Amino acid sequence: FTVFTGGDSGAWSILSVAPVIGESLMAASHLAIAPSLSTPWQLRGVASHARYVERAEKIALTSVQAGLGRNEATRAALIPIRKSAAWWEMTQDERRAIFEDKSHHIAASLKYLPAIARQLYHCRDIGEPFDFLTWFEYAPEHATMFEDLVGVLRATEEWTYVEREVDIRLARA
Ligand code: HEM
Repeated sequence: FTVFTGGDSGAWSILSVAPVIGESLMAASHLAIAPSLSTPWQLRGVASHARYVERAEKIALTSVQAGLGRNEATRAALIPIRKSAAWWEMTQDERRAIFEDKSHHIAASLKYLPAIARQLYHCRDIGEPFDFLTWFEYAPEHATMFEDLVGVLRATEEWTYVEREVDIRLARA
C-alpha cells in the first residue's frame, strides 16, 4: 500500500488542487507519500501487475521510460480517477479495445517519454473512492507538455468512462 496524504508535511508542496469531473478534494499545503501495511484527505493504492500491456508494448515502454526520483524532475502531478460501472461491467477484450485500439492510450503517449515519468496505483479492489491513483514526475520545463498530454487523453473514448477525477499539482519541497 502506498498512502498519499494531503496535509501539513511531506516531500511535496501542493501547487494546486482543481476539480475535473465530479467531487474535488479539500485544499492542503503538502503531500506526503509513504508505504503502509494497512487530515484534509488521504488516499491509498497499490502498484500492481499489468492489466492491458502486451509484451511488445512493455518492450517499447521500458526502452524509453524514466524512473521516479530524478534530480531534475522537481514537479509532479497526482490524478485520482474513478471509472463508471459501465466500464467495469465490460469484458476484458472490450476494455482493451477502447483503452488501446480506439484511445491509443499507450501508442499516443510514448512520445512524452522520457520527459514524463509515471507510476500507476490501483485501489478499486480495496474500497477506495477512486479506482486509480496516477502519479507523474517531470522537470518544470515539461509541465506544458504534461498538461498537453493530459488534455489529449481526456479527449479519448476511454475518458468518456471517467466519472470522478481531480487535478493535483506538486512542486518538490
Ligand atoms: C506519461 C505517459 C503515459 C504512459 C506512457 C501511460 C501508459 C500507460 C500504460 C502502459 C497503462 C496500462 C498499465 C496496465 O497494463 O495495466 C496505463 C494505464 C493507465 N493510465 Fe496511463 N499512461 C500515461 C499517462 C497517463 C496520464 C497523464 C493519465 C491520467 C491523466 C493516465 C492514466 C492512466 C489510467 C487511469 C490507467 C489505468 C487504465 C485502466 O486500467 O483502466 N496515464 N498508462
